Amino acid sequence: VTGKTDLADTNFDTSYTPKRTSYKIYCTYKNIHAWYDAIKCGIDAAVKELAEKGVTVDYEWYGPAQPDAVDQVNSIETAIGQGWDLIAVDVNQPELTGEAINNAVAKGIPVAVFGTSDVPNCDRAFFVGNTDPYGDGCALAKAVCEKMGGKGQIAILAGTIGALAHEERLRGFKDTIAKYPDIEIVDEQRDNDEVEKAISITESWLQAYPNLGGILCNNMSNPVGACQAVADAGKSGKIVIGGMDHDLRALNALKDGTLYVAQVQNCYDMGYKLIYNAIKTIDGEKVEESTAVGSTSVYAQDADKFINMLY
Repeated sequence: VTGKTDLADTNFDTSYTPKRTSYKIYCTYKNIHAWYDAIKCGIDAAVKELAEKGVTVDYEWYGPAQPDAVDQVNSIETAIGQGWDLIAVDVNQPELTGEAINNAVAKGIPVAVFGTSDVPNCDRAFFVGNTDPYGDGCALAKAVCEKMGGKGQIAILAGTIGALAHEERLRGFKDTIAKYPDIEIVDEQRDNDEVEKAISITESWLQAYPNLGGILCNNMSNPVGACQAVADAGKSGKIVIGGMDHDLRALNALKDGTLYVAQVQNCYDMGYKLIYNAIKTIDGEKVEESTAVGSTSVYAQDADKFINMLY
């Protein structure tokens, strides 16, 4: 990912003059994944604009190879004493990280939260990100259920056990499917955000459920794997697949018909607006406490537009 989408705000006020000429921001996010590359695009755009105004923003971009709730706490505690003006967090475990945030705030360092979900019950100054993973799950599930004519069998790739946004999307899937009583959810399995596991899960489902009619995929990786397995079995377009996020393989699968709908989030503004609001916070200025970046459903007719803008 090198650009943004049409979701990004075109009317965001950046006229405020920062009360310093230099700022240092430590970013710590749940785990390495291509998804975060789309946020980093917004960060790098804000730093450029602020460099033209004689303002130098330096930042570190840290995430572990695999998610580790304690590592995230440790990353916050250790950054406190390293001379950062603000700590930006994409959250692993809200309760554990909340307390780590409060410790950083108590010791004089403001904290921003960004990305997939907010920690509203902690002393973070502001949030920029998706305020509604449940709704994203509902959007995908409604689209797939309606495309299936409100009847048939759906299987659910459910991602990583206990991951907040995965679990909220999954709750949205099920609450929505419940509104179509002629649809049966035959199974749900945890791919753990691994493409190969999503492939193997889907392969098993194609054997076990000859009548499978739809698959819902709650993270950026599992639509890739569902589409690959469905295409390899010759079932592209005959099983209705809906998934999260913007992997180029998923967006290309929209064009070829294997994927029906992708739910793309405004990752760019998560990073772009994080920087500008961080500065207002470091300076003591007020800023919107919760900025919702938004998301939208992308079908085949919008695939090329999103591919071109993101890649």
